[PDB]
Amino acid sequence: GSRKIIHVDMDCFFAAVEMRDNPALRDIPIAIGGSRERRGVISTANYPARKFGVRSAMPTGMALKLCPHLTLLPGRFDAYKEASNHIREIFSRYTSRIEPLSLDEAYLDVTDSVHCHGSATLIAQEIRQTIFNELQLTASAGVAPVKFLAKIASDMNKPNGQFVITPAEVPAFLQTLPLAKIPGVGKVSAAKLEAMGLRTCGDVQKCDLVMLLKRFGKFGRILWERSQGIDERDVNSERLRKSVGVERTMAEDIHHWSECEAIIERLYPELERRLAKVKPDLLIARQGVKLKFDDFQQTTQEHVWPRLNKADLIATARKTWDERRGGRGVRLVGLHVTLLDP
DNA sequence: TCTAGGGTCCTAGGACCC
DNA sequence: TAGGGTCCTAGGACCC
Ligand SMILES: *P([O])(=O)(O[C][C]1O[C](N2[C]=C([C])C(=O)[N]C2=O)[C][C]1[O])OP([O])(=O)OP([O])([O])=O
Ligand SMILES: [Mg+2]
Ligand SMILES: [Mg+2]
Repeated sequence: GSRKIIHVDMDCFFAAVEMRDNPALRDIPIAIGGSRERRGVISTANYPARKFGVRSAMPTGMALKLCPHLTLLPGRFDAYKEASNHIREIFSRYTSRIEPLSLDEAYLDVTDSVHCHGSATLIAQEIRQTIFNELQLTASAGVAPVKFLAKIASDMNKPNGQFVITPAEVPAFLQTLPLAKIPGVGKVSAAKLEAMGLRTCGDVQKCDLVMLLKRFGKFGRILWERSQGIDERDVNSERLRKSVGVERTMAEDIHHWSECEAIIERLYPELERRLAKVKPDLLIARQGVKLKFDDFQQTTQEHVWPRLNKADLIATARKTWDERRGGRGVRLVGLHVTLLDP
């Protein structure tokens, strides 16, 4: 009953698009991200910038101290969305079992596939080659019997490469696999796991499921299963977006409600436009607001509400501003909508 | 260095129902 | 008849 799962992942996706579209950026350190003045972070960087330590999620002021010649780009999301549509059409030439996880990556289930003599290895190579031939961007891939191993595999021969894990190879692969490599095990969980002596899947194999369930709940079960190589999650091609949000961080903290209302007045048209692309009548389940203060604490209040409404969002922002706030600067204002269930 | 914006999923207490 | 299920809501880890 061994499945064949491919995970395909574009290399340096936004930066790779900006280099294709402007080859002057091919050989200098570049990153997509907000300026230091706009208090931004790096969305991604190309390999010349990564050499300096530039990474996604790094504050832009840190990126520039590492890499003073970093060229900073604002990002062209329609160009990225166009590349995404194109690689997803390429995936559809091989299977309809496609679960996109973001613009630039997807799981493919090729168990029942007829192409390339049923070789998942060869299908993944053909997909990478087609992507390069038709988009002039490179992709990496991972092939494994389950989702999470395929996703780990696609990182191991990046860029422009792939890696295959057979069922025979899974135990040796797991034995020394750090837990932080498992998708869903982040910094906070890895630090709690490390503090109790659990660093690798090998360690977690030496653990009692009951203990893990008590200490971590349902996450304890996922940890126990992943460390065994167990991941029965099916490739699901039917997922749908559940929310849409629009938020902005100010270049300077705001301290007056008039400044906050001004911001919302700019955010609301953007939220209406994006909602209307997917729900023309603007009918929704909930709407709400988000404030983030200068001490980085963040609050949201949302409520049942039938149709996107600018004044109610203003009124709700005003309550949050008056109430849970307390004289701090505000760095971010956001609007949010929960979509009607399908 | 000084910390984004797009999202998904889980948890947990109280309201509400039976 | 003392408790079980199910929304509502806020927060936060985590993902790209
Ligand atoms: P990935 O595959 O992790 O992200 C794809 C693109 O999403 C954007 N993005 C990513 C991260 C991790 C983030 O924190 N913020 C983002 O905005 C930019 C990404 O390009 O990232 P990648 O393709 O760039 O890097 P590699 O080559 O390692 O896959
Ligand atoms: Mg990528
Ligand atoms: Mg990706």
